[PDB]
Amino acid sequence: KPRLLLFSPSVVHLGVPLSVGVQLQDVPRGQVVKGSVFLRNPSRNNVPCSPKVDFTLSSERDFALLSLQVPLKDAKSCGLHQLLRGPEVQLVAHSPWLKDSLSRTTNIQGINLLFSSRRGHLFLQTDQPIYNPGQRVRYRVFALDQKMRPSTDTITVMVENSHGLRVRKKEVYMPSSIFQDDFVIPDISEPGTWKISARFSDGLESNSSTQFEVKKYVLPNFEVKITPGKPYILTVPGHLDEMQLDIQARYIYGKPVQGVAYVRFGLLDEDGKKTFFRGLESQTKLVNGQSHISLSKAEFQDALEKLNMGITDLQGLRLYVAAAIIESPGGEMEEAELTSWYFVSSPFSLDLSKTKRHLVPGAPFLLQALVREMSGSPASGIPVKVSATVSSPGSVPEVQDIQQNTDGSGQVSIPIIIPQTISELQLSVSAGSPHPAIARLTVAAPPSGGPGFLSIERPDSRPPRVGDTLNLNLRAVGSGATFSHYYYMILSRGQIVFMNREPKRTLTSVSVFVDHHLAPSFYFVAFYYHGDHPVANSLRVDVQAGACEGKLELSVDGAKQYRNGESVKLHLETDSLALVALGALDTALYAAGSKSHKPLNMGKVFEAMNSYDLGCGPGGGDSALQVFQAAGLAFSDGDQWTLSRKRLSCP
Amino acid sequence: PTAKRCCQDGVTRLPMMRSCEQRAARVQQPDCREPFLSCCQFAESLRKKDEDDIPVRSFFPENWLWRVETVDRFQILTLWLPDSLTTWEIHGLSLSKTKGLCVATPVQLRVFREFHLHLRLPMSVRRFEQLELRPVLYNYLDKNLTVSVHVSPVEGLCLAGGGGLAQQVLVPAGSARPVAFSVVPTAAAAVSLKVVARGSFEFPVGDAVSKVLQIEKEGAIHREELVYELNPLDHRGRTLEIPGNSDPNMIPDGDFNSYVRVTASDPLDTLGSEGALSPGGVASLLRLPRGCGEQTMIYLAPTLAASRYLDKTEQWSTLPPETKDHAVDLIQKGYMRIQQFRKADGSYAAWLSRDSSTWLTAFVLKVLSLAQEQVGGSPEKLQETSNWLLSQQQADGSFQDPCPVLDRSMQGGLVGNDETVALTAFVTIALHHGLAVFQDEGAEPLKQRVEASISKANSFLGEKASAGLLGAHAAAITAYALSLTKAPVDLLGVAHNNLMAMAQETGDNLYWGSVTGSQSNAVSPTPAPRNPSDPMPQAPALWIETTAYALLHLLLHEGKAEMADQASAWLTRQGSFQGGFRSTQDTVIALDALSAYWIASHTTEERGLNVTLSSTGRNGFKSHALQLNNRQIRGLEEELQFSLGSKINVKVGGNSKGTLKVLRTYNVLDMKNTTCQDLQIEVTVKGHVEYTMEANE
Amino acid sequence: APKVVEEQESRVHYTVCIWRNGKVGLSGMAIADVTLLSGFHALRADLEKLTSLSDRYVSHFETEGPHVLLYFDSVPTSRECVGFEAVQEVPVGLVQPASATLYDYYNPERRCSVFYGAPSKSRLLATLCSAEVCQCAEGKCPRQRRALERGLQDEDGYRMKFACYYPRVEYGFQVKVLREDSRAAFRLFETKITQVLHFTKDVKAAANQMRNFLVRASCRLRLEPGKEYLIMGLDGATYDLEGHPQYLLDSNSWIEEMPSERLCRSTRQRAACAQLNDFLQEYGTQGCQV
Ligand SMILES: *[C@@H]1O[C@H](CO)[C@@H](O[C@@H]2O[C@H](CO)[C@@H](O[C@@H]3O[C@H](CO[C@H]4O[C@H](CO)[C@@H](O)[C@H](O)[C@@H]4O)[C@@H](O)[C@H](O[C@H]4O[C@H](CO)[C@@H](O)[C@H](O)[C@@H]4O)[C@@H]3O)[C@H](O)[C@H]2NC(C)=O)[C@H](O)[C@H]1NC(C)=O
Ligand SMILES: *[C@@H]1O[C@H](CO)[C@@H](O[C@@H]2O[C@H](CO)[C@@H](O[C@@H]3O[C@H](CO[C@H]4O[C@H](CO)[C@@H](O)[C@H](O)[C@@H]4O)[C@@H](O)[C@H](O[C@H]4O[C@H](CO)[C@@H](O)[C@H](O)[C@@H]4O)[C@@H]3O)[C@H](O)[C@H]2NC(C)=O)[C@H](O)[C@H]1NC(C)=O
Ligand SMILES: *[C@@H]1O[C@H](CO)[C@@H](O[C@@H]2O[C@H](CO)[C@@H](O[C@@H]3O[C@H](CO)[C@@H](O)[C@H](O)[C@@H]3O)[C@H](O)[C@H]2NC(C)=O)[C@H](O)[C@H]1NC(C)=O
Ligand SMILES: *[C@@H]1O[C@H](CO)[C@@H](O[C@@H]2O[C@H](CO)[C@@H](O)[C@H](O)[C@H]2NC(C)=O)[C@H](O)[C@H]1NC(C)=O
Ligand SMILES: *[C@H]1O[C@H](CO)[C@H](O)[C@H](O)[C@H]1NC(C)=O
Repeated sequence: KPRLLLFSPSVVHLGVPLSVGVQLQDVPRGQVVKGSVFLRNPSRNNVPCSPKVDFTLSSERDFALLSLQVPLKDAKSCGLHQLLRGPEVQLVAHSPWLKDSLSRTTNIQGINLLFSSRRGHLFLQTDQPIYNPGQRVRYRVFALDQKMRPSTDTITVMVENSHGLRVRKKEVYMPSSIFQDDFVIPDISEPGTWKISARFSDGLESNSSTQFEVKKYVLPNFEVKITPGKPYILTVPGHLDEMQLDIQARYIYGKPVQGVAYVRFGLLDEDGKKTFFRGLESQTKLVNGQSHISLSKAEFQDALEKLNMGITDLQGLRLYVAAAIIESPGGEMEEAELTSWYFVSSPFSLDLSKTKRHLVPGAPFLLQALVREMSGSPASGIPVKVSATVSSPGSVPEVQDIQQNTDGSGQVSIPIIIPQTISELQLSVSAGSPHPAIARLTVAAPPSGGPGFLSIERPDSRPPRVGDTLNLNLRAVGSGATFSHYYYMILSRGQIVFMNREPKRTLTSVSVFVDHHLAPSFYFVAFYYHGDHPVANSLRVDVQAGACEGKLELSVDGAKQYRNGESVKLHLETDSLALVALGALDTALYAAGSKSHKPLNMGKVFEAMNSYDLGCGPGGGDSALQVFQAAGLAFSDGDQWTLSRKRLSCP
Repeated sequence: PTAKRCCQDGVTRLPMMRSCEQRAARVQQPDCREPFLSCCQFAESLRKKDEDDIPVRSFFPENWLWRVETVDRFQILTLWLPDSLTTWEIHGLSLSKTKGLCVATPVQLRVFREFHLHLRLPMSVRRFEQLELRPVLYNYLDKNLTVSVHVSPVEGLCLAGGGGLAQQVLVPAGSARPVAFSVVPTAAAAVSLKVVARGSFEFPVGDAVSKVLQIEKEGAIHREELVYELNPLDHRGRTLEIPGNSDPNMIPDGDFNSYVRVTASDPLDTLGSEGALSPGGVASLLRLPRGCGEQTMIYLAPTLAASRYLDKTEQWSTLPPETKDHAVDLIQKGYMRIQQFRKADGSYAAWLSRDSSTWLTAFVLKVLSLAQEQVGGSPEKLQETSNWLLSQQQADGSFQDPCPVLDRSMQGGLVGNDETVALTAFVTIALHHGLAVFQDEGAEPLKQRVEASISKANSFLGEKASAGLLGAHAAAITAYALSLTKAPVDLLGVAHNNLMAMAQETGDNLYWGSVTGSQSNAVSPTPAPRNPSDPMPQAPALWIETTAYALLHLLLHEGKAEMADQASAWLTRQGSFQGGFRSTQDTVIALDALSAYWIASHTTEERGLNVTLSSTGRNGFKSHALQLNNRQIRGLEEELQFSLGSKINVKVGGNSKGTLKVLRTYNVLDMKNTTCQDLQIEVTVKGHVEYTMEANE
Repeated sequence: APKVVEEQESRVHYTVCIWRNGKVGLSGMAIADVTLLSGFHALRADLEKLTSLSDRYVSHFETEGPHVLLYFDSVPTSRECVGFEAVQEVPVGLVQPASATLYDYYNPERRCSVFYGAPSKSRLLATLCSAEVCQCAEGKCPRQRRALERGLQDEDGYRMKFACYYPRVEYGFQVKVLREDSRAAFRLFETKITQVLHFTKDVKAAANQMRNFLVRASCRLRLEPGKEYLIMGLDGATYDLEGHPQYLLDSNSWIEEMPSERLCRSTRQRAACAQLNDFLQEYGTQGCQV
């Protein structure tokens, strides 16, 4: 049956063009249809909330990807906007052809889309992350649009203090797309976390924020550092004997501290909740400003009985060391604390987030694992063994045993061959030869009915870099037969980037050039129609490359000194004219490990521009409507609908 | 609970020697005193011979090169680093119109110099005190270093051998040693001490440290300032002679300067770029510290009072364009400074986490309501503030304050009636300004309640004003409050004529203050013997506050006329030398009063003043001829200095009235006997070990 | 085994007490402005315990330069004391007194200002110097010499040479000392003029009048009470309580004890005592080369 397919992202962003896709299906060879697509309000009477763009599809020119701009004045004109958050808007495609030819109920067909006023990217940073009352705090705000280019729109910036009182408001033009300001933290201020927020003036919902902590002036005579021998303690009953630590203390000007250091041991839990041994404490005279401490198993057992073995076991806890050191000459005591000493099942840990939860009978299934060591880095080079048990009805339950070494970003992608008749896949993964980092998963089979399956085949399992070309194989699977073309489209961030049509071959291959429009991750969605039922599948491709679109490299060159100080040259190298914002920070504040207030890095901005990703899960599922809304699309053909998203966050 | 903090405070040491019984007398809270006392008693005798957060280091040097650079293909920056204590992380991010944003990977930079010199100076030294400098030599190498160290010569300091003497110091490997240089300052100035270290033959290594040492004159500083009335329309005041200083406690060594400043443009001097809208504001002009909550209003209300004058008289053009930026910068600073004091229910406390004050809550409501003129759009928080203020109104119609910020009346017996009326009239003024915050169509119950609260309070003020036992201060606020809120005319009239019946007048001046009965035995019924050749006697802060309220009341009651002219003339000649008045409260109210008068009495015509000053000082005979006018902003720019001990002779002409004031500042050897009458203070230093031995028994 | 020892960073303890002499109920906020002794700085750790503990004494404090400011909610009517600790980073010696002032904040007319100094018999009052810098610091001090004391370079007419040649003198008296009493960083002597020789600014000077002479606390000089001195120098700029000029002893001032009849009649000084009287008569009547 001839029909019109309407595609669009799940949510609408005000001030951001919505890329809507139209596709004409099953029409006679000489047929030509023209129409118009626009947004309209269902909350009031159906007034258009946007301009209307026209389209024309032939049977041999059957698809078009259209940019629908949604401005503020028309959203205000259709009575939609302001304080109330998360309304729903209709995107309708209009043509006489639905009534004139198909004899449907009305001309229009459409889908309900969630409406958000958030737009653009706003980054903001302070000249220091921690302050004392009386200090001057300088901050700057960067403004960019959806396509990650500097924006000239005006912004509204506000500061709120420890108790949430709006204390400074400033609204500025942005001719340079960067804003700089300064203020002085009052000398009588209470200690606590202040917050700076900034949003586009007409955005309302587009706010981003950074925060800093002001607290009392503390500058000690000497710094104290606690360093465990292993930053983790294995909780395996066969090996609990690691715990040992080094103590170190030295002046700001370098002189080692001679005194007596007292370390007291305990246990820490979720969200703090201190508890410690009242009968165990170890003291040592410092030598070379250092000391080396160990904890015996018998002392640990005696302390565990003193605490009556707590709740159950130590797996969820972390070893807690509080250090008090008092210098012998001065007689002044200084304090330190170590709060990162977790009891671990294994130093390595498995993550199976990128593994799809849906099988395709007769097509391979990719187990994709991430192994990260402690809390510091992804583990590169560690073997990962996979045991996959196929459950097939009334037949042999075959098992597949295969291992692979992590490389690059610490990832392993292992193909598992799925037979044409399956009930489920029982999966168990083991990482690391000496210690057992384990994970398990069970993937259920799709129903025996349905219109068929589509396999989007990934031959090169390695994560692409920006500049690589990824090859994807499309093959209809199993029951399906007698169809013409494959239809596919690319989704990156919040919009459809590209949409195309592929004629079938014995092996149908599609090549995607991974440029900077697809960073940091994109979805490949493909589908074909079996009569009046769509068959669809998808996969998410995480681009594993932190490289900039441009480039900024810092390098300190030759130096020279006449002894009032020392001079050195700093080189700023980049590609194309750019505004380079600089800043120099003392490493001492981050060396201790206090707070997660890292400065802006390339991983965070990639995470920030990926906040507009509407997809949920790593790949589509059993039904085509599930596949499309898992990818992040709204879809309607006049016969099947996709329900509007009730929350911007994933379920 | 708070009992944990009270027990922790009980075991914490105190600098003073305090046993637990007298120490627990200060807490004044029963559910805190019981754990505080028991934990103190535990620590007092039974104990012989952290719990929450940890003390992570919080002071870090400011972010140098916090800047943006326009970078093309590449750019080269030269950095200068004195010997770095810690490693720097140099960060950077790029924003380009063509290729988007890029965050650069950081580069580490440290200067770990082999030989490092560390000089430390005292904050300030008085001349002919002796000090032994101990610059510390740091050797970070794995070997010994023998360096030749010397302190550079400089005049005014007694260096050893004039500064050419050098000492050979062996600094061991990986350690530090000081080298002692004794020096005696003989002249009071800011001198630059430069310590130089150079390796003698062994290694060509060196370092140098230069720091400025402040040498001050002996004794303690003393300050006296006096105001002279310049009027050529009166032929008696066309010439006057200013006598020199002859204080018997003055320090002998060193000549001192008497500073004078003359003006014929008092409003621009007071509220212009040289005065209230200086980049430091009136806060910089006042001598007082400004830590407390009330003092923060000196950033806003004088700045607002200056803005209203310049806005409504239309002469922002006569001030530099930096002035408008100064005003909004001061208002933002003051608004941020006070909002830390706001409590959850909308009240304001004198100090952080202290009890609420009805007076301060009213004061903040009054000023921040005026602040909506150019920093508006915040009605909710001011509506909360006034709604809390309504809850402090008693059945009498008056308001109660459990912890008042400002006590001022000295009329015994009636002091409680004065303070209750003064507080009530002050809250009424604040509530009246609160009406202008919300011109909203809705939220009228608050508008109706504050209108009803003002009417009940005005009836209370009317009874006490008609009874006529009030002091001068209470009647001053009451007369303004009744005129401001447009109280019944019968109440308005009795308060006005009761206020005027307490006025004191002399020459061209009208003022209020301390008029319980007949205050002098030689005066005529209304004037007094004072002529322009005599100085204007400086009045206490109470008199300036009362006269400012009376002047504000006169502007609402009549507008211009002689009574406002004579009252404002006295106020403009009570201001301190460098701007502002006695303290914060009298300054803010007087600047509001003078601003309202200056807007009403402004004229576009130009009147001038010619002043010729002359004196014979240490620099000989000097004379200055200045012609001034009403349109000429002036101030600190043209201070004129003469020798303190020599008299100044001035002659004045023109067609306008002006003001001359003189500043005498000098150090003293004794504190005379005109102080330590009402209040007392004694300060002693006992030595650390001697006090430790007295405490440890 | 025994050691002679002097420590770096000497430390002292402060005690500040305030009270209201009046019986009136008026209190109000007041500020104690204590100017520290030279080189010292107050410990912020001890100051915070005064304000931030449950047994609060001081309401708030500010350390600004050598000043320690203490905010008080009210001034008690009974003597109430607050103390803290202060240390000296860079050793300053010969420390001279400093001042402190307690004043009503909103009525600064009400105030009490006092001088306070280092504790006697402590290293703060003592010197610390090499011989050269202490000799350099004494160069400005007055010319203290004994009765009829003559130096190597005195040229047998030295008193007349001092008065009329170099450095030339502007006043000249012969006085008897009554007492000395201390001032802040100074010492002043109450003297009675036995005989007037020459004057310039002090026009109404005459014999048997009182007059005050001041010398710095650092200097060697002190005029002993109950003795007679011939002192002559340059006019100053200060006056005493009753309006008479005060005089400053520096390197341009001549200071000589007057000899007794026993010293004059002794064979050693019979000629020197005659030369002094001959100078006294010529300078007292004729003046400088008339
Ligand atoms: C870099 O700077 C450092 C610090 O100044 C120098 O360190 C010194 O090194 C010497 C050795 O080179 C040490 O010498 C030892 O001195 C002890 C104390 O002696 C004192 O009294 C004698 C006179 O009686 C003085 O000459 C001396 O300077 C001290 O003031 C002696 O007791 C030692 O002798 C004992 O041990 C030796 C071991 O070999 C035996 O043979 C002897 O018989 C005897 O039992 C010894 O002589 C000296 O102590 C170090 N100084 C300090 C403060 O500890 C480095 O020398 C210098 N680098 C260079 C290259 O010079
Ligand atoms: C507490 O502190 C106060 C202020 O510092 C001190 O007060 C001073 O006291 C002395 C001694 O009584 C005063 O000196 C006397 O002043 C009288 C008033 O003179 C006024 O008028 C003349 C011009 O005619 C001005 O120069 C002067 O400053 C005053 O304004 C004179 O009448 C006195 O003179 C008599 O004695 C002298 C003695 O030499 C005779 O020659 C005269 O002919 C006449 O008989 C005398 O000069 C001084 O004026 C007071 N200061 C002030 C500012 O007034 C207190 O002394 C002090 N308390 C204690 C206990 O010391
Ligand atoms: C952009 O601004 C909005 C608000 O304008 C932020 O949404 C707020 O997020 C917080 C945290 O999840 C929500 O929790 C509540 O916050 C309030 C303070 O706003 C606090 O008092 C509560 O205890 C609770 O923690 C808050 O409800 C929510 N605001 C609304 C209206 O729902 C948003 O987080 C900002 N964007 C970013 C990136 O931070
Ligand atoms: C004193 O100030 C007045 C202005 O207030 C000056 O007035 C001028 O005086 C001269 C004669 O000295 C006249 O020719 C001018 O016409 C006057 N100006 C005006 C505008 O009328 C006066 O010059 C000043 N005195 C001196 C000595 O300069
Ligand atoms: C003059 O002073 C007397 C003081 O009793 C009166 O207050 C009188 O009212 C004053 N004159 C004027 C016009 O107020």
